[PDB]
Amino acid sequence: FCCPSHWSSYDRYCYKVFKQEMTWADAEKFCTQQHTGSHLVSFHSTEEVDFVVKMTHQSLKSTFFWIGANNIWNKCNWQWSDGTKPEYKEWHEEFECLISRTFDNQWLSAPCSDTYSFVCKFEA
Amino acid sequence: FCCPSHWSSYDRYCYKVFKQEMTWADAEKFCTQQHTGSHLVSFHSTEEVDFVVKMTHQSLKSTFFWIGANNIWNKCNWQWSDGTKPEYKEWHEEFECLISRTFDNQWLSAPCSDTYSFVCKFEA
Amino acid sequence: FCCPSHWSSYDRYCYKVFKQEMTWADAEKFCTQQHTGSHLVSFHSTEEVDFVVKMTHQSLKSTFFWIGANNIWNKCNWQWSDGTKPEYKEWHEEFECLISRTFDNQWLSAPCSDTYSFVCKFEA
Amino acid sequence: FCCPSHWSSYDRYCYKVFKQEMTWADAEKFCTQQHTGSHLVSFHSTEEVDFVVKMTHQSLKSTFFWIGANNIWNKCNWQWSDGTKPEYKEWHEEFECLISRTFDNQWLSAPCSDTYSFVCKFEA
Amino acid sequence: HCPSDWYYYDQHCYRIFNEEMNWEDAEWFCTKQAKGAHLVSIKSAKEADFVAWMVTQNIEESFSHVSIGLRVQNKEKQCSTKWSDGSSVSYDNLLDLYITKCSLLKKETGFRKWFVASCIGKIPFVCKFPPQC
Amino acid sequence: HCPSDWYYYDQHCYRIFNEEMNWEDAEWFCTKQAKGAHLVSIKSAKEADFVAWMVTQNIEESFSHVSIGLRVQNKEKQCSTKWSDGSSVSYDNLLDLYITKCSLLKKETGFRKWFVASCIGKIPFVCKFPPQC
Amino acid sequence: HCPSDWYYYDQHCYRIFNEEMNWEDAEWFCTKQAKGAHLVSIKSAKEADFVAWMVTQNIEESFSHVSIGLRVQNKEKQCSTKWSDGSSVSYDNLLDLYITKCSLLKKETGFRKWFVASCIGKIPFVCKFPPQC
Amino acid sequence: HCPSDWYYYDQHCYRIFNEEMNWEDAEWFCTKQAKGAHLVSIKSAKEADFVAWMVTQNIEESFSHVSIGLRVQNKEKQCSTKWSDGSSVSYDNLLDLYITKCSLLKKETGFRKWFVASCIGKIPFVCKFPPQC
Repeated sequence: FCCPSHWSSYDRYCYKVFKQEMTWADAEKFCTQQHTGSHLVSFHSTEEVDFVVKMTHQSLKSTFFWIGANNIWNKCNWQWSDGTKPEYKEWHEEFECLISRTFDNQWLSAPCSDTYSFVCKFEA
Repeated sequence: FCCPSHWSSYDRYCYKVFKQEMTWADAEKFCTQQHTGSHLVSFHSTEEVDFVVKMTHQSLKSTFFWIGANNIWNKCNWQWSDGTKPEYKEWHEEFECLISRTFDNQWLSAPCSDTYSFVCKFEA
Repeated sequence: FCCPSHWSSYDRYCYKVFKQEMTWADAEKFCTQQHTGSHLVSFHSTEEVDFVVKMTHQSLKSTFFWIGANNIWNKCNWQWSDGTKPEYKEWHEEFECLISRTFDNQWLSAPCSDTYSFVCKFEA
Repeated sequence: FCCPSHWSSYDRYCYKVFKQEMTWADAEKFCTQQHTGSHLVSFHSTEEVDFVVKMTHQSLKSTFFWIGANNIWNKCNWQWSDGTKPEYKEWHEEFECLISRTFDNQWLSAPCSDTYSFVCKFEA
Repeated sequence: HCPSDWYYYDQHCYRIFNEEMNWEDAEWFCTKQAKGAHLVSIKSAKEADFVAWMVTQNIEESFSHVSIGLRVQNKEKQCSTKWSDGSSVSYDNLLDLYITKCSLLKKETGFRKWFVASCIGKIPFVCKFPPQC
Repeated sequence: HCPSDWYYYDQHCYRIFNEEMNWEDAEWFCTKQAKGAHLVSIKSAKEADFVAWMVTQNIEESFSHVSIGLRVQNKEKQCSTKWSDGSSVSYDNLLDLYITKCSLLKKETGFRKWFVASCIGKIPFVCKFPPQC
Repeated sequence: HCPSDWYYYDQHCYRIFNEEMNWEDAEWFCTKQAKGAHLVSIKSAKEADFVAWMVTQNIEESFSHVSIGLRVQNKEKQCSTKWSDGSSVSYDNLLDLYITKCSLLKKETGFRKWFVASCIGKIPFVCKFPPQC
Repeated sequence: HCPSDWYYYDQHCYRIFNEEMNWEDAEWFCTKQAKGAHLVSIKSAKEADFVAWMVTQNIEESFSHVSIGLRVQNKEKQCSTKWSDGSSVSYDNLLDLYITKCSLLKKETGFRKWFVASCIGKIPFVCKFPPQC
């Protein structure tokens, strides 16, 4: 199967980088509207990250782009070193989402309310 | 067990005749308010009818009094001689209730909306 | 069993042709109000069609009359030659109902919103 | 485990006397807000009563203080000497709660709407 | 189609006989007239209207009541099985004169609504049966 | 019908005795008066009104409280089985003087509502029993 | 990528042939063009818009109707299995001329909505298949 | 009662140490101070207020962050097990510098709300333990 025009192909998936700078939530919804099965990129190998990084470095002027993982620390299982569970909570509202670099295969995070470019992906 | 004052006793029941002329429905409710277990008289033997008739003839000036049976023809199972059941109905709204005579042991009926005297009864 | 006056009989059913020109839906409701068990004609043999056609040709001035079948193409099981099922739909609202000829035993169809004469039928 | 400052300890529980004069219901709620597991004192031995009485006599100027038991006669199973149960009721609204003395180990009661000092208790 | 003096409506034949008879005799009489015949039964307002119309046009001016096929199946004197106090009606001294297990139509209401009546009264009545084809 | 000095209301006989006695003795006394007799029991506002009326008409002006048949069946000193903290009431130092397992009527309220009281108090009381027929 | 004269949209190749053929022959023709090829199927408004646009740009001015892959699977003459009276449609004299088990698009509506049609008509048609990568 | 320099609140002893250490070392340090000791845990707004108050009164002006006992138990680099497309997060290249599995309090907010942080940072910390009686 082939990829739609203006989309790049790797393995058996289709990728496309978008410059518009949006929030995590928005980028994801946006990807959703671009094609069936489309979402923010997800990675399952070094080779794949390499591909979108090269593809992304030659198109984006920015340095960071949104990745399909959100609220990375809100889902965690927090526990007090004294063994007990945090029944009472006083956290500071914080939502970190993953972002990729345009010059490396390593990832970082950023407040999900921040604004960055991104890349969408879908199968078939 | 004894009967309250101003009530007559027969067998193991208590009876009391009331002159006020009321409708069937009203007489029954009224009896209900006079004492626990009280209702319009009911009969289960000739001897009992005799007793309330004598008791009633010496107090009432009327000739007829309400008895505890109502809607005697509405409950019936009506059927067409042709075997079928009256699905479609065009009856004339009619509600007959039983009444006793003050000079005989035989009973009759009368529209439940009519107005007659009556007698109440209760056990214990 | 006999048929009501002004109705024709065939086999063990009763038929009656109506000139008023109504829509399919209306003709059917109308038939419903004419007698118990009454509906737009239905056919289960050539002989029966013959009978209502002769009966209808000698009374109607029109040429076509409504028959008891509606939405003949809406009920169908449509499929793409590529095997898949029409999840996404973009049909043009269309409702065809069957009609009979007054000079032949063959049937045709017509938009159910159209207006034609008809014939009613019932058993017993 | 130790008791919070300004609280006295006995056995493995923590006690604290409060001078504010409140109603039974209020004293209990109040105790509830003072610490987790806190409530109006409860007694399960003579030695314990002794302790809160001594502790209470040296702090309170009053003579009576609320105890953790309320509506002592409303919960009872009342029966007529004739065997039957009080279906029909005509009681005089009355709510007695227990109170302790500051000079003895014996208890008394008082209308729960009355106003007395009290002592709170909790485990750990 | 139907015998002389009989009216054909919908799919049945009706006829009022101006002979005074009690319910039972009327019903027996009707069954002798034809196969499946019985005292008339009214199964719809349309049939009710027709039967009323027919009675009006053929009843004797002297007569005013006409019998129909509705009858109480219960065997007891009246159909109330319980008194207001909940006890059963095992003793019953209702007078025969007040046992109204039959029905009829009357001129006073244009022969429309149905009225309960004694089955020993002798009045005109209408028969009904389904003709064969 | 009932003995002298006794009042007949509905289907029972009542009587107030102006002899000061504690609940138990009063109840025992009542049972000696007649078959099925006991300290009065009030089972309806109508009976409540009658008993109040009777007491008013026959009680000694010096006396003001009258015993009735309601009593606590519980064996414990008071009936609260749990403290506000959820623990059970297994230790109880309530003073006898404050154990009010009996009931009475008082003149201050026209002898109407019921009041809890010590069972060791000695006061007048009313008996009640059902006469035979 | 796709053969000459074929258009590439999303992930498939489309092409309208201005050769008049009936549904069956058109469908057979399409399958010969390439692997997985069939008469076009419209599975979204976006694809519907594209196919309409394409037809408009390449159809012969003389032709006005174009076939698509939707067809009735039912074997009976028409798909109503019951008459309004509840009986089954076991007898059917519908004329072949009125059996419309196929579908098409027409210029009158900008080639958008779908219309039912006879499968024996000979008209232009559009093919579709997924190219390999 | 508690050791010198330690504060007694409710039923525990607290103390902030102005020695820069990473979470693990701080926690180990705390356990050496006394039985049941650990990095402080805040289990109510009242305790939160007290601990904040204490930190404010004893922290070095140079230091601004203080460690608390909350830590992520998960073994993976971050805790999102699925990507927005539903697939699992089986490959993860998050930088250590961005793995924030520990927590702390900061002067900027009066030492109140909790913030996630790297566990390799060296900062002051508060210990807590329950004294014996």
